[PDB]
Amino acid sequence: MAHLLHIDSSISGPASVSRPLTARAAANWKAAHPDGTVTYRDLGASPLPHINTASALAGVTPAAERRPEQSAAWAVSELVVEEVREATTIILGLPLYNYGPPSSVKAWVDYLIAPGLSLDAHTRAPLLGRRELLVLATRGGGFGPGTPREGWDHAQPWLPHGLAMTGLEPEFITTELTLAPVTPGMEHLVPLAKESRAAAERAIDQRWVT
Amino acid sequence: HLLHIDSSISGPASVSRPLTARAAANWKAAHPDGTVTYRDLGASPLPHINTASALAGVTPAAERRPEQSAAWAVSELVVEEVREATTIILGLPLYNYGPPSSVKAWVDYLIAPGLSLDAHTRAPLLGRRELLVLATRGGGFGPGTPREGWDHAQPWLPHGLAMTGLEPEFITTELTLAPVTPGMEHLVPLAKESRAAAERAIDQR
Ligand SMILES: Cc1cc2nc3c(=O)[nH]c(=O)nc-3n(C[C@H](O)[C@H](O)[C@H](O)COP(=O)(O)O)c2cc1C
Ligand SMILES: Cc1cc2nc3c(=O)[nH]c(=O)nc-3n(C[C@H](O)[C@H](O)[C@H](O)COP(=O)(O)O)c2cc1C
Repeated sequence: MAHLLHIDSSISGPASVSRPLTARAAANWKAAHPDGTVTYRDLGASPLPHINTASALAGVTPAAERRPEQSAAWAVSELVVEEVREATTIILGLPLYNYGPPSSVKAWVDYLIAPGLSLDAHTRAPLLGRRELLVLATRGGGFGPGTPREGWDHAQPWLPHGLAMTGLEPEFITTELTLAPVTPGMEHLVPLAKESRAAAERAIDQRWVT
Repeated sequence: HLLHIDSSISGPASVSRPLTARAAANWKAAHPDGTVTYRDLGASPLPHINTASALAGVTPAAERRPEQSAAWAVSELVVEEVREATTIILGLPLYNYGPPSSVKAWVDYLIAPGLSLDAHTRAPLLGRRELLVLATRGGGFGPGTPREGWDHAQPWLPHGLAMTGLEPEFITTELTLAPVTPGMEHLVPLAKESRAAAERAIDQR
């Protein structure tokens, strides 16, 4: 049955570009899926803690012989995988911070890669396939082909490789040049920033409709 | 002075921790009477920057939220450790085709206007330092290999640090899973090749 996992990872608060875009997508989804319920996760406000030496390798250690930190980490993996298993659609906000994904999203994927939960512990067959993963990526500069920052995005090409074991295949709507309006010497690029946002908003408005 | 940074979560199984303690020893040889600051991001990671604690550098010191002041204190202490150093030794494992989340957060704290770069000119303030990065991959990411372009740790770090003026130099140990992983037993030669060629490059420095 139709179920939305709405994940935010922006740390910008009221200045966030990704939060309005994921709220827009989520309301567009709820209207296209009128019996659909929604689970919300804000990794921005409430990040999941880093996997540490004490809590790592829960997936290879049997339950009976885990340290109390590994069992805590395993409980976190059971929760984040369950949320994705229940979903037919996942909407993730993905800012580019220091030319990579938010640390919170990297740890969220660390928890999601869990043998027997997200992939078969024996066949290694993906267990979270046949699901929609819509990723609303925001970035401060321009990273398109024939820009000077081409190849500086290590979030957008990473996420499909980080998730590729689970059968989740992210589909990207990218808004760029979002630093242009707050950045001296980017005043010629403010029209492009507005156009990039409007194009993303169009793609979000036409999603799930004929 | 040397900053020795570990980010392994693999404990006694770690390939990177021995390689970094090797560098620390070879450095304490070539630079005797030098001090060492040790950082274990693996055991004791710096917490994620959150909505409450973010944007400390672009918010005036007076009108900062209490948690932004906490994050700024962490940034001051992190940048200090790199400023005090002449050589930086960092262990960079590849976990889920990226860096450890611990290292991504560590770089987030390090990118701080007025500490690692001038708040106004944005001129790098941590340049003219040695940054040696002992990268450890489980698989093989070389030209033609099926996982070519799946490393989002090594090609990322120079881009993430570029505002500070640190330029990482990589010694890459790959295929470290080959000898403990069935179906990759035909790559244990290259695994032993990689680790010794890496300990070789560590020795000649
Ligand atoms: C801590 C931080 C680091 C950033 N690093 C980069 C960067 O490396 N490259 C870039 O193009 N923009 C960078 N930006 C700009 C963001 O990518 C941009 O504001 C984007 O809209 C973030 O999404 P959000 O508005 O939902 O937080 C950074 C912003 C912050 C707050
Ligand atoms: C949680 C985890 C995830 C890993 N993900 C990858 C991966 O995406 N690609 C890969 O080639 N090896 C992967 N490996 C293998 C490690 O990169 C390899 O073990 C390396 O030695 C890590 O350094 P360390 O032993 O110091 O922790 C992973 C290992 C762990 C524990």
